[PDB]
Amino acid sequence: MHLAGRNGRELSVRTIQHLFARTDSFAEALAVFYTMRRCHVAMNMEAYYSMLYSLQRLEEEGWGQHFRNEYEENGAPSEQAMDFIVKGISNALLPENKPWLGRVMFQDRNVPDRRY
Amino acid sequence: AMEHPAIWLWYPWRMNPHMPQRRALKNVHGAVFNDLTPVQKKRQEQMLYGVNIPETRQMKFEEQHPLLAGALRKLEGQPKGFPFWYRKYPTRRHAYEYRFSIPVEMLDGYNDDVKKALSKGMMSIQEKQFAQEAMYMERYAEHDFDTTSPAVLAVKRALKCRVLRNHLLTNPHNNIIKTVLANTERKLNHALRRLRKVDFKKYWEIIRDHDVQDILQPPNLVTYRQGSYWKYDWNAGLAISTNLADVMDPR
Amino acid sequence: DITKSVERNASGMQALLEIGNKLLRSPPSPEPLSGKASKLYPPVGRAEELSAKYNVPMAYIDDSSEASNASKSLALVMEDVGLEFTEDGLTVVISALSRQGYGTIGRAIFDFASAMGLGPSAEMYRALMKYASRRGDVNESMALIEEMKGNGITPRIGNWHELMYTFYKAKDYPAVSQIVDNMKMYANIEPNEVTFVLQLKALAKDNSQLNSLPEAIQLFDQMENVYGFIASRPHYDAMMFHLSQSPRPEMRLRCEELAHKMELMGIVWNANTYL
Amino acid sequence: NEKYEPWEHMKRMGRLVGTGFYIPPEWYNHFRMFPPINHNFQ
Amino acid sequence: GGPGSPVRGPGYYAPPMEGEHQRGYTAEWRDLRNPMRPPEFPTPWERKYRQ
Amino acid sequence: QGHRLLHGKREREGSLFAVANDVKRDERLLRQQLNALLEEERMPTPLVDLPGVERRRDLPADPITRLFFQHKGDHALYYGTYDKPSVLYTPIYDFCHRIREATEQRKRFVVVPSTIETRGCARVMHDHGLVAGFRDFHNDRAFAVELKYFQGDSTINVIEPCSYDGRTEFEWSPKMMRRLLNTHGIHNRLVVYICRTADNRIIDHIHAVKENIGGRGLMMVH
Amino acid sequence: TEWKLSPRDIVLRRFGQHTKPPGKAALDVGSMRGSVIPFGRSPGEQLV
Amino acid sequence: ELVAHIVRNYSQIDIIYDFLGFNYSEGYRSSLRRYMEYLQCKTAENVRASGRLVTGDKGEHNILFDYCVSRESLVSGDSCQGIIDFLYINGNDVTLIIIASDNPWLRNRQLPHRRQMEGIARRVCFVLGIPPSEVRIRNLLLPPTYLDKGSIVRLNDIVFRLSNEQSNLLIPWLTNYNKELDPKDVDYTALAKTTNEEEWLTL
Amino acid sequence: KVPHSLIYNIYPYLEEIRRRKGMMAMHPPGKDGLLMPDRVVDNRLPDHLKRGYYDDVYWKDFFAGSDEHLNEPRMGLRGDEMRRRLEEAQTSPAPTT
Amino acid sequence: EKKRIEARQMMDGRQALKKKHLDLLREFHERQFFFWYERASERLQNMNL
Amino acid sequence: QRPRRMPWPYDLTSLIFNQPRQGSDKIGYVVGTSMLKTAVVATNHMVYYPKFNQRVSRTKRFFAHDE
Repeated sequence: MHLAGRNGRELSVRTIQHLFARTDSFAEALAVFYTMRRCHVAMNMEAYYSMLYSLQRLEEEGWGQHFRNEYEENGAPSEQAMDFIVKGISNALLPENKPWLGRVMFQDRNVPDRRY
Repeated sequence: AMEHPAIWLWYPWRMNPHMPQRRALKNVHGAVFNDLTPVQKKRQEQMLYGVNIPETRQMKFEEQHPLLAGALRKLEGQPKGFPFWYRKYPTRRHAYEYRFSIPVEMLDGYNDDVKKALSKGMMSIQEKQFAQEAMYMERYAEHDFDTTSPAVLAVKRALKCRVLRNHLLTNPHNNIIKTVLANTERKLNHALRRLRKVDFKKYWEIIRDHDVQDILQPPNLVTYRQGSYWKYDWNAGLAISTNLADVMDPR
Repeated sequence: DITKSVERNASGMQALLEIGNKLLRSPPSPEPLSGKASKLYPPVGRAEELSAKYNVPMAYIDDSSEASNASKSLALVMEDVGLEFTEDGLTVVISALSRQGYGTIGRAIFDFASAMGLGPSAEMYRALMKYASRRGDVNESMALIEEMKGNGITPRIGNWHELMYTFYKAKDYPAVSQIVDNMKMYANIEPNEVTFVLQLKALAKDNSQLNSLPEAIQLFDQMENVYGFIASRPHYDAMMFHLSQSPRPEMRLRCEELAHKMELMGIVWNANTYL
Repeated sequence: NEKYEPWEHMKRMGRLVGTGFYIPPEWYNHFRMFPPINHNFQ
Repeated sequence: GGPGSPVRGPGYYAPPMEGEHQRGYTAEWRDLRNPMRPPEFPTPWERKYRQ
Repeated sequence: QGHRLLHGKREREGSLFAVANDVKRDERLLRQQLNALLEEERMPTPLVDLPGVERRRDLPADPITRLFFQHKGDHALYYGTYDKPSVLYTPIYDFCHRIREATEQRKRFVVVPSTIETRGCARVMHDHGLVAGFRDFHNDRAFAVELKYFQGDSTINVIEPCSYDGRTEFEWSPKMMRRLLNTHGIHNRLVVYICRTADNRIIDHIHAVKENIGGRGLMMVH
Repeated sequence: TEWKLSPRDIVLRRFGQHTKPPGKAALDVGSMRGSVIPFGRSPGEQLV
Repeated sequence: ELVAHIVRNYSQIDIIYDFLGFNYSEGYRSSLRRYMEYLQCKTAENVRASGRLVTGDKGEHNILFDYCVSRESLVSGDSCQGIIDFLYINGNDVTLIIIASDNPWLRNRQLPHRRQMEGIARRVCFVLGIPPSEVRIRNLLLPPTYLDKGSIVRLNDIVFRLSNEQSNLLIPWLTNYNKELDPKDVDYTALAKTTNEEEWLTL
Repeated sequence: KVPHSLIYNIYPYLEEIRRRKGMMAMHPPGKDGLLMPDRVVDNRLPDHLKRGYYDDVYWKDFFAGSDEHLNEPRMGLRGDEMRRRLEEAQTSPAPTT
Repeated sequence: EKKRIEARQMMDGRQALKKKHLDLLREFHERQFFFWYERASERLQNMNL
Repeated sequence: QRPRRMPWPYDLTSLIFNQPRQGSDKIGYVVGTSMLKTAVVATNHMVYYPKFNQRVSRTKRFFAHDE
């Protein structure tokens, strides 16, 4: 990435969407974010929104693993586990309670939905 | 992984017939900047950052003068990359510390001469007046893209009246500036008189801070005795704007 | 007309009828391999994501299924009568079925075409509405109008024309004029010559108000002078049929001068003109 | 001048014949079936 | 007419009124010059005198 | 918490004010394009080019007219193609003026600004047979009148507003409506005098005499 | 920053502040000398 | 004597009282929650209740979650799509039970998006360990001020998987419940027809 | 228009004033949808002929049907079993543990 | 009173639609700022000489 | 006399207040409080000209009491 920041080439939207799809944890994707910030790489505005959407989805499955680790040992979910189902992450760039924040930016008028 | 099934017939007219989004984006960019009067396009250039630049990334001055607008040398060196600090500056009123509304994060690798030539001392008169406008726009805006609030419009009219009075001081023989000052003072009176009714706290703060207490005064006694000065509160739709539970006890 | 050539062909009509009965009694399975499990759709001598990428319809892709065999049988039958098995071809078979009754059979062929990738165009809805237009059922035609509105298809002038013919066949004559007025006002559709023909045919039998004949005279004058259209044989026939009802001598003189202008403009007289 | 117009002359001839005491020439009924060509609405 | 006169508005045309005067001058005031219908009774004394 | 009071029709309708410092800038085209950006194509259903109503209760009671309307949630607003024409005093005055000037020029469509009292007068003129039709009638800003001609000359001969100065308005009594029905000693169904009642319904003088009401007089046309 | 505006120089119109008057927008009752009828005196006039 | 016999015999007279639209103070929402937990405790039969969460402890997911009150949470003049009242997980099915509002400009904001329902289903897949192959989430709309017979019938069909006869066996007063939708509300009937006739959204 | 509708005061000329609307749209609908007003019997038939032969034809709409349509009373108690179930559910436990 | 209640609810719906269109305009002005950033950065690159 | 005036009883005060007689209730603006327990209130009324068919608003000043 220091070589890519020196040559001054742009990373495409399909490149970074496939880059952060190979991240498993939430701490790993923040390493990729602060590397490309330190290396001063160039990208599109859709590449930045698809990157922060992957940071939003990685914290969601990170807390879903935590709320099921306490569910398997207790046998019943808590009120905080059921509140995570409805609300989710509050501080987010593209939250689910306002599904119109990807229409002007993305050319497909739809957020990229990844599955495992 | 799997091979596709066989296509058994095909017609070329099936291949004969995202573009609604590409049409709507250029219609939005036309209605925001391109379909305005020049006095509105100047204030749109002052407020928003890249309203001049279309999706083709070629200006109207660049398409006719390419040797003057485009860069002469193409340097392969220090590519700045994507801005990760772009959340702090959505409008040009957020960064008035430097020239051309350039943020301080953009000036990192340059020497002190380039940073000194873009400082506050090298700003023009229009940039200093826009900095004075943005100083109050930081204080009285509802959201970051708000320019038409009454507390913002009143201080904008008052700064315009100050500019016209300062021009009439050094040049009292300018006859157009007399008429424009006489119109801007009436518009400032209208803006402050509606600000007094729709939000009294910001009006009282603006009155107290700038040492203008009698800026809302009746001109003539003969018209004031017949209630024509306060009838402006009725005719403008402002007679019941005050919430009585927050200032008095209405019992 | 291709619909009249299809409906005069008895064997092709019988083949379309048995294919529609096979599609109506038991729909095929949109399935992968081992589509030869039934005797209803025998073979003739990954598909959805293939159809989604390369803009190919589902009926044009053969994955050895019952639906692919049904599509091959339908294209085999439709090429025998002269058609092409496209969006333009299926309107012809739905029209030729709907003009001979056969409402549910044409609806089954329509839904099988719309399920197999060939989209529900407005002309397929027009060929559906031809059944209720010939039958005279207003509610079925209005339900088809609301159905094509619910599927995101704005109705073109053919749908409003078949709705006008549906209200004309059900002896509701001022409703044609109301549809024309709302089509000009709300739909923003300029009228064709067939619109003037259907409007004059509705005004020829309109007994809702007293002013049907001056309205028809002014409508003919507005079509000729203002709209710039040149009157053909259906305009002259629909006008002379309305002018022949009033025994006033000026209207009879208008009918005679219209027949003389018809024979002067290179439109020869037929049995309807002498009638 | 618009007071001398073929449409105005046809209207004058029509309201002249409509009294019942004027006899129409053949060009009146022959122009009712073949109207003069207008420059408007084009 | 003011003092001691039952006339409330002009006969034919008037300056523009608002509120209950708009409903009164056009619909609800008395009019004995009406050749079709007399000035109407209050409810429910108008339903049984419809014919 | 103290909230700011919405003042004026622009703030009460929630104008964005995207253009800097100008509050009277037109906003219909930008809002229409942003609303077109707001809608989405849903696949397991889009909207049509017919006019739309914001509520299901706002559909017309006529079942034939209901076929030309559909229910859009917030995309029913900002409909239309034409804008409000310029270059008078009241919209009735320029509504009569543009038709009177365009009937002499032998034109097909006249773009007149649509208000509540304007499109009702146009509908009454269409009922009496003085207007051949309309274009973009559901537009809340301006609509086109398709004029009616017959044998060279125009159907509309004289069209005049009631406020002949453009300033002074008049309130017609039912006595005035009965005067307008029987004027110059004849029975007048020829010249159509149109008024707006207290219920904000635009009716001619015949239906005004029929139910014994009056209203604010708008215009005459024959 | 600073507002050095004085309302005395605004009201008393120092620096020759000139407001353009509206054009014949008096609308006074003493000047009018004609009877106002609906549709005017002669409503539909044709210039021939 | 009559109201004493009503109190003694009809143990759910407050639920029928609120469901018919008689309660103007707080509505029928608390009566709806008590009705749903009563119908859950007679079908799961091993029920724990902590605050606003009712859970069956069989291993099979029988969860009733009282999320919030949709009347006070819907602030007029805000852009937030999707606020539900109850969330019921029955086996593999998920239901967002929403009581509609009196504001017709808020009913379009009260129903959640397809993307929001997919997110709720994916959250359920994360926390419950249920595989995403068999997960179905469906919206449910209820009348604002009352509760008619058809809404209770559809509630017993969808969220409790009860037919007519076994619900009449569990609930005796359901057979004589004859409340219907009022004809003055066309917007709610159109929205409930477009909502209740939708297929289960599969993730 | 016709000219006599422009100068003469007869009431069906009021029908010449309004625009043409469909006769199924102005008249109220039936059980199937839009219907012509002359296709229902009670509109086309006058009231002085609806006494002898009209009820003779339409006897079958009221007095013909199935055995459960003709021999079952409908004014009986429709809530007796709910009352019996609530009484037996109140009386049988008879205690609060 | 029913008409006045419906008018107030219409005003609240207009405010919500205003907030949604303001979010869309925020994203549009963000991409215009991106265009301005590219142009201003390549101008300052040759200012550095 | 000519041109003829007359009082126009249809105004804001007749729309708001049901009055037992003309001039009983009035609504106006306070313009002077230089006197003790006396508020000078400027109020408006309408006078109608039938020749020009127009109503014009005249202003009357009253002395009211505030203890």
